[PDB]
Parts: sequence; C-alpha cells; structure tokens
Amino acid sequence: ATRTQFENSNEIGVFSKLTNTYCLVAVGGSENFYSAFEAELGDAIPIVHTTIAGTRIIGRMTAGNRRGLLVPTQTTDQELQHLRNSLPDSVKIQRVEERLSALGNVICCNDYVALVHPDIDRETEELISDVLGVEVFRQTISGNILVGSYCSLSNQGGLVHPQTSVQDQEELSSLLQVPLVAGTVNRGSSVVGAGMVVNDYLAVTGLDTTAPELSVIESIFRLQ
Amino acid sequence: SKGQSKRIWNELYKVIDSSDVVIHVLDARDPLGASITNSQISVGFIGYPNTGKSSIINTLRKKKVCQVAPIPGETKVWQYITLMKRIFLIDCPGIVPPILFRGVVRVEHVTHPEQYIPGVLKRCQVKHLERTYEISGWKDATEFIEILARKQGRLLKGGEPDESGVSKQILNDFNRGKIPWFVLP
Amino acid sequence: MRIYQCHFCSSPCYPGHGIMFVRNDAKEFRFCRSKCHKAFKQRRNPRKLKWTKAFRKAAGKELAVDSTLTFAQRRNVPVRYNRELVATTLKAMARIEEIRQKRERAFYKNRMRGNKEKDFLRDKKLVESNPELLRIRE
Amino acid sequence: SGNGAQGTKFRISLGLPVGAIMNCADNSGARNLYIIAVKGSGSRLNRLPAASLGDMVMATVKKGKPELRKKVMPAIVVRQAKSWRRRDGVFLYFEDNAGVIANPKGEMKGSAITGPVGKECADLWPRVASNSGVVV
Amino acid sequence: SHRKYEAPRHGHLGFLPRKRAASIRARVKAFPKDDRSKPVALTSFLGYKAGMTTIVRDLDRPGSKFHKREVVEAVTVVDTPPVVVVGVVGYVETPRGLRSLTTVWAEHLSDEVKRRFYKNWYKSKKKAFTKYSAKYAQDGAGIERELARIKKYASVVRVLVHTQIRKTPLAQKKAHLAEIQLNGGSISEKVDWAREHFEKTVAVDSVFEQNEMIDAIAVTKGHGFEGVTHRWGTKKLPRKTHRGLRKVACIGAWHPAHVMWSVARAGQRGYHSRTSINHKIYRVGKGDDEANGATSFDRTKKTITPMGGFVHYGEIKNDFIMVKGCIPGNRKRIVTLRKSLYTNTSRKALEEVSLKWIDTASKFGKGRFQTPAEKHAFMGTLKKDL
RNA sequence: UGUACAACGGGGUAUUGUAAGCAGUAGAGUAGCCUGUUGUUACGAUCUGCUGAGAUUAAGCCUUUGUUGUCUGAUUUGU
RNA sequence: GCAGUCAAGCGACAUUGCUAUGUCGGCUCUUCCUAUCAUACCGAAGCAGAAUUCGGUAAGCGUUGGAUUGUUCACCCACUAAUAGGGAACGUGAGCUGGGUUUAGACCGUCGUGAGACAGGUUAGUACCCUACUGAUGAAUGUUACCGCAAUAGUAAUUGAACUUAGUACGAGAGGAACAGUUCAUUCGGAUAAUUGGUUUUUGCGGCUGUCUGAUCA
RNA sequence: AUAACGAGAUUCCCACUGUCCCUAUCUA
RNA sequence: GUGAACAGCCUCUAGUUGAUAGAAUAAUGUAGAUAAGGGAAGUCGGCAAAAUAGAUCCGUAACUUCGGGAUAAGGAUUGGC
Ligand SMILES: [Mg+2]
Repeated sequence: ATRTQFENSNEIGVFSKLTNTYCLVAVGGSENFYSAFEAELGDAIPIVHTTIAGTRIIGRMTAGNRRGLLVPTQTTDQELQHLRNSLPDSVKIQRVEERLSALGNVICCNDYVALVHPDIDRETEELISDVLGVEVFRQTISGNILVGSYCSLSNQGGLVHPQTSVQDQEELSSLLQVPLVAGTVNRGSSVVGAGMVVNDYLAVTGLDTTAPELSVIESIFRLQ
Repeated sequence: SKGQSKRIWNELYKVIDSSDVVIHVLDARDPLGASITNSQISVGFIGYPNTGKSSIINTLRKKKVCQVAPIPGETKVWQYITLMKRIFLIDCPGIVPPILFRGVVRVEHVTHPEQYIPGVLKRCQVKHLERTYEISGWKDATEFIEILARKQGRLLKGGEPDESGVSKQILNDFNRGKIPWFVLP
Repeated sequence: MRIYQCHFCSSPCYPGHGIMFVRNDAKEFRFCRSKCHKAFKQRRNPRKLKWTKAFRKAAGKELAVDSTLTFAQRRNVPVRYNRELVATTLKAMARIEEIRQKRERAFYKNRMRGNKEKDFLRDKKLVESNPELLRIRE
Repeated sequence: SGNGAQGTKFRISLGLPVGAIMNCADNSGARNLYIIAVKGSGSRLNRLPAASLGDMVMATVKKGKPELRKKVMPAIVVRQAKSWRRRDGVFLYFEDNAGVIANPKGEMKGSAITGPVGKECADLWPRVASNSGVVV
Repeated sequence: SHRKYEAPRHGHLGFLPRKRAASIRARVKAFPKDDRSKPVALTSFLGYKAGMTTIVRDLDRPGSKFHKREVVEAVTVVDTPPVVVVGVVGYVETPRGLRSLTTVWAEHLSDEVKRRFYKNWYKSKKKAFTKYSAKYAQDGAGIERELARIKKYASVVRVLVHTQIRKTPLAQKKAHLAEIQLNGGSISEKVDWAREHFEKTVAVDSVFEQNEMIDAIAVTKGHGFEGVTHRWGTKKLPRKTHRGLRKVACIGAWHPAHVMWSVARAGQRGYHSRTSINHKIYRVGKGDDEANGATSFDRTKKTITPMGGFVHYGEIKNDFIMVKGCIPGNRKRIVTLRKSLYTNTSRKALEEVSLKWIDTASKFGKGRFQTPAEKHAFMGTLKKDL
C-alpha cells in the first residue's frame, strides 16, 4: 500500500488506471503523479501518458485487464494509436461503440470475472467477455448501479462501498470468487472504485486514506 | 413573515395614547393563542389582522363604516369613529409581534403554498374537511390536491392539475372558515 | 483530427464546422451546416429529400454498394504504425479513389444510357407535328 | 473556482442566468432546480449572474420530494442546452439543460447520475465523473 | 452626490479623439531598441490583408489543460509580396527631436512609385525623376556626397521601400511608400547594406520567421457617423423616451456649465489607426512553392487560398504570412507588420507552432469541400460532364 | 493606345431544390364501348425517368487566350 | 449633564455615583475629494502556522445581482478581493420618469344650522438662435505631391483563481504556508468574421391561400 | 333607507414574450 | 369570386393617376417586423409586445335569485384527389 495524490485530487482512480501488466495516468499537471508509480512499479510494466476524449478522467472512461483494454467512442484516433504503440501486443485494445461511454464506471472487472451495468447491450457484453477473457455478469452492489465506481476488484480480493448489505456482500463474493470487504477510502469516501486503484501486488490511494483504511486494503488484497 | 413595520408599530402607540381603555377583540377560534345584520372617552381595539376589529366597529354602528375584507391588508392607518356622542372608537391596524393559518400573511404572495396543506389537514379531522368537498377518502395529500383540482377543473395546459393554485384556494377558503376548526380548551 | 460524415447528408464535416447535437439517448448527431441542422430540427426524413445523399443511395441515382467502399471502415482495432504501411496506404488510397471515380462514372453512364433515343424521338415528334413552321422557315 | 475543482475553467457561453430552471439528473429525488446565484461570478452593474457547464450554483428545489424544498444547497450544471465552443472544434449543444446537487466538498448527493453528462463538467469534477454513467 | 453606484467609464479615454485617420497607411511611431551588436536587418514589412482562415494546432503548452491536445483557432492571412528599396533617409538628433537630414533615391524607380507622386498620372508627363536620374550619373559624385553626409551625421537610418502592388490581385496599381528603420550594425553598415540593395528586392522570410511575434498596425474598419450606443456601448433607454432613446440622456451638470469632453458624445466610428502587439506568426508562405496550405499532418497539395478565391480578394499568388487572432483593418487593406518592439520571453513566444491542418474551404458560403477534387469525388459526375 | 478601362459571355465557388414538356405494365378509385374475370378506352391529387435537375451568382465573390465599345470634355496654379 | 473631589498655572490633565409635518427617488451620464471597504508597499499586536486587530503614505482601478418599500424612516438573501463615505443648485423637468407632492369630478370619518373645512383614508386626471461638446471642410504659407520630427492634450489595464514550490517550513495535534517558475479566468478597453448564433428587399431559390390573365406555362 | 353584469379599484397562477441579462438586423 | 356575413382581399360597369420632386440610405426619429439560452430576474406597476382567435366532436367545476356561469376550464381534427 502506497499513498499518492493527483495535482490536488485524492481520487486516484479518476485520473489513473492500474492493472497487473500496464498502468494509465493523466498527462495534465506535472510528472509528480507519474513518478509515484515509478517508485513502486519502476519499468517492470509500461506506464503511458494517455488522454481519453481530451479528458483527465481516463481512469473512469476506460476499463480493462491484463488481457485487453477498452475505450469509448469519444476517444480520438490519435489516442488509440498512442495506446496501441505504448502497450505490448499481449494487451488488446478494442474501440467500444456502446451507448454508455463510462467504461471505467460501468464495468468493474478483474483478470477472471467482470461486472457490468445491466443496461449494457448483450453485444458489448460479449465483446467485453471475449476481449478480456473473463466471465461477465449483470449485477449491482446493493442498488449501486455504477459498479465501476463503488467497487474495486482484483485477483487477490475486492472492496465495496460500506452501504453494501451482508446478503449483497455474500452474493458478490460468491459471484466474483474472491474475498470482499465493505469499507471506506480517502477518509470515509464511499466511492471506493474511483478513490483508489489496486492490482494483485500494488494498491494506490489518496493521501486522505487513514491508517485503518490502509490496513484493511492491505489485508483484503493480501499485499503484505 | 409580515404584518409589522415601524409605520405600523407607530399607530399602535398613537391609538394607545389617544385611547383610555382597550377591549379584547381577538379571534374566537383560538382563545388559548359580530356581523352588521347579526350579533369624551376613547376605547381602542387591539388584535391580530382578520380578527374582527373592523367588523366589530361596523356592527356597533349598524353600517359599513369601516372597510371589511378577508385580506389582512385592511388599512395602514386608523380614523376616529363615534356612536351616540358617548364613546369614541379607534381601531389599530393588525400587528403581529415577532402564521399563514392565522389571518396574518396573504396567501397570494407565498411561493410555496403546497406545503401548508398538511398544516390545515392536521387542524381538522378527515370528515370535517371531507364534508367541505366530499370527493374521496383522500390519502397522500398531494393526491388530495390533485383530486380537488380535477373536481374543480383547476388544471394547467396539457391536463396537469393546478396544484399551486388549488393549494392557494384551499388556504384562502381556510381563511374564511369554510372548514370548521377549533382549539380544545 | 477526424472528418465526420453529416448525419443528414453524409458530407465530410471538417473540424470547426457545423453544429453537433447530443440527445438524452447518449448519442451524437453532427450537421455540416445550419441548413441540415434546421432540416433535422423539423423532423424531416433525409430519405425523402432529393438534395441529400440518402435519397440518391435509396433512389439508386449513384452506386450504393461497391467493392471500393469496403476499404473505408471504422478501425476499432488500431495498427502499430509501420512506416512502410503508411506509404502503402497512401498509395492505395489514391488508387482506390481513382478506381471508385471510374466505377461511379461507369454507373452514371449506365444510368443515363438511352436518353439519346428519347431525345431523337422527341425531336421527330416535334418536327412531324410542325409542318407550317418549317414551311415558313424555308 | 470553488472547492472541488481540479483545474482551470474553460470560457463557455452563459446558458443559465439567475432564476433559470434546470432539470435534475440524480436519484436524490429532486426534479427541478431554481438558480438564485452563481458561485465564482464577478457581479457587475446590470449583469445577471449566469452559469454554464461545469459551474457550481446555489439553487432551491422547486419540484420533487418536499423535504428538499425551501433549502438552498450547491448544485453543479451537467447540461447547458446552449451552444458552447469546444476546443475539439465542434459547436455542440445538449437537448435539455440539467444540473445536479452536491455539497461544497464536491460529493454528490445522489449515488448515480442519469443521462448524458457534459465533458467540461465531468472532467472538472471527479465526483461527477465517478457518479456519471455517461460522458458526452 | 455620489449617484449611489460606481461603474467603469464607457470606452478608453486614451484612444481620443475618435477622428478619421489622415492616411490609409498607419504610420509606425516607435521602432525597436536598435541594438547595434546584431547584423543589419529590417524592422517592419508591408502587407495586404487577404481574409482569414482556421487552423488546428497540436498545442504543446506545458502546464495548460490543453497540453498535447488539438485546438482549433482563427488565423489571419496577409499578402506580403517582396519589397524593393527605393531610397534611404539620414536622421540627425536635434534638441527639438529627430530631424531628417537628406534623402537619397535609387538610380531608377518603377512606375508603381512614380504613380504615387501623381493624382492625374494618365494626364501626367511622367517627369518623376528626369533630372535626379541625370544628376545620379555622369559623375558618380553627387549621390556619393549625400551618402558621405549621411554617414557623418546620421544616427538612425530608415530605408524607403514600397510594395509590389502589381503582383497583388488589387486593381489599385499604386504602391505605398514607407520608412523602415534599420537596426543591427553601425549606421555606416546600415547605409552600406541599404546602398547595395538599391533597385533590388527583399523577401519576407529574412525579416520574420515561424513562431515569431509581431505587432499589427493598420487603420481599422470605417463605419461613418455612429450613435453613442454603438460608438461607446451606452445602454439603451427603456422604450420610447422623449426626443429619442438611443442617445446619452444626461450630458453634464449645471456646474460646470459646459459639456465635458469625456461624456462620450456620438460621432465618427472606425477608420482610426490602432496598434496590436503579441501576434504569433503561424506560417510563412512563398508564391513559388506549391502546396502552401499543406502540412505534415495533411499531405494535400493544395494552396492556402480557399476554393473559388477569397471574399473581396483575389488569389495570393505570392509570399504570405499566417498570424493567429485578428488583425485591425479589413481585407485588401495595407497593413504594416512590426516586430514585438520588446524582448518578449513569454512561453507563448517560445512555443513552436506546427500546424496540423489548414482550412481551405470556400469562404463564399457554407463550404463543405477543401479542394475541387473532393467536391468532384463527393458529388461525382454531373449532367454538364456529358 | 495597352498584362489599359467598361458591358456582355465562358469557368470556379456558393444559394435553393429536381423546372416546362414528354412517356409510364406505378397511381385510392369513378365512367363510354364491350362480354372480361391484368378487357379496353376515358378522369385521376400524387409518384416515377430525362433531372443533385432547373433558376440566381454581385449590386461590396475569384478568374477571364472570346465578342463589342472607350481613350485630348472645362477651370486654376509662378520663387 | 447634575452635585463633588486635588491642583501645575492663572483652572488644563486626571478623579467620585446614573444616564420627526417634510416632500425626495431612480435610469442613464461625466468629473472631483480621502476621513482607504478591496488591491500595492510597510510597522506594532501571544504573528508557532493559518486566520485576524490597529496604525503610515498611497484615489489607479474595483466597490455588485436580488425579497422590499411611491417613499422621506430603512431591513434582509447571495456572489465577489470588497461590495467604503461624500461633492458638482444634497448635478442631471426644452433628458426621461410626475413615481410623491398640488387645480376642475367623485366615495367614507369629524365638525360645521348651512355653504365648506380637514386630524384625515380612497379614486382620475395636457431648440431651426448663440456658445460648449462630439465629428467634419477650409482661403492665406511661390504651386502641387510624397516621406518625416514632435511643442502640446489624453492615456489602462484591472482583480481572483489553478500546477510546481509542498502536505514542505510551522506545528505536541488540528491543520497549515513564502518566494521564484508555469496555466486560466472576472471586470474593462481596442479590433475582426476564421468557426457558430441572429437579420432577409438578393424579394436569391422552392411551397401555400383569395383573386385575375380562357386552360397549361408564365 | 348576495348570482349575473363592469373601458370600476387592488392581489395572485398557466401560456407568453427584447422589460431585462444584451443588445443586433431589416423594410417605407 | 373567397368567405356565415354589406367582416378582410382581387376583379367587371363607372370614376381617378391628384399628395413638389432628382440622388444616398450617416446618426437619431416616425410606422412594421425578426432573434440563440433564461422567461418578468426590468419597471413605482406584466407599460408596450406576445400569446388562444373561425368551424366540427368530447368535456365543462364552485356559486346561483335555477333564468346564468359557459365559447367556463381542458382536450382530438382541419389541405388536395
Ligand atoms: Mg378589517
């Protein structure tokens, strides 16, 4: 577990996306945010200065795993070309023409299982399943429609927003086949998915994250 | 909040100085808080607006000496009135020391009259207000407002009931005492 | 940069031109100029307007389907930007444009064929039915 | 710019002046918002404060759950419905002007946002983007 | 009486009086510092406005939220054909300000400048330089004496140059004389460089260059007698006010008993010389190079000139300078380009402007095609073709 | 008295929207002759092909390898 | 203020208990003063940081949108760096508004025998002259034309935010900054149609109704 | 000695709109 | 002729071409209009403008002197062959 910050935003997940084989960060501001990942990731996996539709919220406009990456229609051809160049052939890049461009919020997924907004058409669901090679299910966390913003998942474990009920927690844990814990991040923030980015060996959250929150994140994700 | 001002508070002291005795003419609906055709020393009349000061003056003279209306804004100034050349009558404009259920604020100028429908509903039992219109055994008072609007044909363009206007009319009728209510002693 | 096809006419919409409309359905509609935007705002159907490419495609005034048009597609899967591939695509685009122009000209000629016979018949009808005019002429 | 903004604000056309009614776009139960003032606007003679996409305004709920009426809380405009200059080079406008209610810290009252959300508002407000299922 | 309210005065008081300019050519007031450590070079150039166009530029401005993004913006196009030196002026400092010592003309002058000295040129005998030309030759001395006098006493050297109007699409046929101060090497070097350029032509790329910042000085658009409402932005009266509503109602107080000069009366609007600074040059063009409007991100062999030509202007056909923003003056108007006049070091000046795509669609209407080839490909063959 | 100027005309660029007329085994349907059961000949708003056709194009758009016409009308100015 | 208190000078400073009878107001406009609300620069304050109080020069700029008073009385919401106080016949009727005040009609209360009056409340009401200013021609300078200097007059930019500094100095904790560098925006000012919005007498192109040219076209 | 009706006096709601934000264009 | 109408417009019989005019379309005015988003936030005050306007069908509340409200309100249609 490592503490970092955007220019001044503690919602790391909004401006960055982290996976087991690649990471994405916003280009705005300075390289202080970029260097934070280097301290922990170094050059083991690529780190790409990429924008999506000209926004700095690439962490929420895109979703993917070590096997593939997805971008919305608003992404310009230049951004797609840069992403293709800056990532290995083992990481697929597929443009998505879905109605809901918020892939990062609509889709919450790990290397094995994925959750999507039920409004997503079956065609895009099949595309996500094929590109990412993961099981895709239509589910919500205790009525939270945006699974990608209220949930965080990884091969080691996952974390959901505190309002999740015990029955919902059990159902989601059974479906995703990984341990889950209901808690807050960034000093009581309920948007766990957007607050922090986590992978199988590295969790990055905002400075506001309290020590109990960091300990819970480490324990659930088995980072130490 | 209205019914008070420096120009209004000034009249009360003026009439008190110009009057030798004050008699209670407060509203009989809430004792815990007089018609023309049926019913020198200066006596001053003190009370809230829409209490009966003008009506009580008129009934004493058996004519419409003073303007009478349900609106609290009867008049900002007083005038001298005499009967039998024995006692002088003076009525101060209604002053409310530092609301809508009482005859204080005009319902016309209130931007949000809907929220007061539960207030009037609380005062009166179900049957008492039902007898006023007798349209349904209403629940979800917003639905009651819509039902009354449809019954009275108070609907805006398209067909939607005029909730605001219907609520304003309900409050205005409540000011007239159409729906009976009283405070238990 | 990206040239967008007009929703109402399919004409190329260069950056900084026209107006784009976004509906509650979460999709975007781009109009090259104010004319198309106003026409759309009236709920008109482009298939019923003669001056838009939709009617010509439906009416068959121009080649609707051709092998050359298959090259142009929305490449949802990017390419690794090989230098040789760039030059090959640069030459291929010009060749495909030339071939498409030739095919369009051939289609137009095939559509317009036979007008000469109709014109000749009309001229014959006019000449036969106007003997007095010719007599006065000579 | 008020608290919660993570960058400079683009110069865009003024869509909603004081008193403009904008539809709600969150599950907080409110349906319409009445703008009384615009935060960060420099008042000048005869000039009615006006907001735009991504701006934070103070509004009182006029329709919806009565519990939210008669109280003024900060609101963020998600749709402008007036053509504004996008740096990408397109004069885009939204079908209907709408906004969302949030605290000064930028936390969204509603758990999720419904309908399209302007790019210039989602980008400037991380919470709006996180709670928005659609961008542009 | 404090009037209970404070409001900024309508219109800047420095730009007064708002009278018509005495000449269509906006004379330059001040030249750069003229540091004599650099090589001799010109300080300004003459060009003709040729409309505007749009540009998409891959902004590389660090720190900005548009960093590495694509931003579309407006750019003005000015026709700047080569300029020919036709004389030199030697200025000697005096206690009453700079004074002109003497003027030396070239051996021969084109009819363009000879025409500038006549108003009935077609009736004129064209005696422009009948004796001066005779005085130049047969001794090589009379001019040399003037050159030596200039070298001895001059402090700042100004070169007389004029635009090649005949090369422009304008039907004016008359050139515009102007004085351009010589910077760089010592005044002797200045005059020596100018002397060697007599009857020769000077290009534009040698003065300005890409990413360079220049100041635009030209006469603004004329509008004639204008009401105060538009002249100074005065607010309109509510409605149907007696004796008019589109005019300032109160002009002044009883004391003083006179109308104050600053009460913004109605009068002539426009046609006033104005100076604008910090204009970045986006592209420098040449008339002999095809694909002037092309870019590394476009590959199209097309000229900057829009389809069907410019509005109220012909085809460039010559060297041109592309500048962002808006420049004072209307199309086909003489505008003088001047250096920044100060050692600008802002990041905007240091920025490199690499154009991504240049708009050449017709400005005659809602243009949808960049070149006639695109229009032919889209519309296809027509009835008139066969 | 010549890359001289003006009126037209040809192109480029734009605006609008498919012109008159012709023919139709399209055309809800209604009528003479006949003798069906796609009868034929008549009316028939519209539609189809010539036909992205037709019209305007500077009065403050660009160009002109063409046609026609024009190029000594009065006054004033001196160290 | 009342009634005392002592005393350098010829009674200073300090010291003892309590304590509306008027009509002016508002929209635009220009200018001026500082007794400085905000912005620049500084000193003293328990200034550890942050925030804040007072004091010194400084008027360039900025000093608002709204519930609401006819109003003289004058109170609240919100933004903003702040929403400081005044003058120019408490400027501004041949500028507007007559809003309020004030004719001729009329309604209600008091008095008056009466006509009428009010302590009173309501209603409806009739520059084309000179100069200054803003723009613009002009004879005389041997003639015309071009390029120039500048005596002089005016003058403008303004304010807040965002990254880095840096969660760093400071700080037990809470929290929390400088400077320099970089990026936008608020108000104001000068330009201009590149793109988009707006105008249609281009009566430019199409359609629609009444009517007329015998029908079509026009 | 209170229904209808009103160029009677005042308050409020829907539509609306250049009164305004902020002014711009055209025709005689 | 259109139209319920001698409402509004064109035409036939009949009667007129009489209002000083030539050039331009500067500001400001007189008369008539259009306008992106808000929809009274302007003003002493919805002052002016605007909005519905004819015909066919559904439907039409409180009050009431039962005669009225009423064309209440609010909704669906309007061309051609
Ligand atoms: Mg009373």
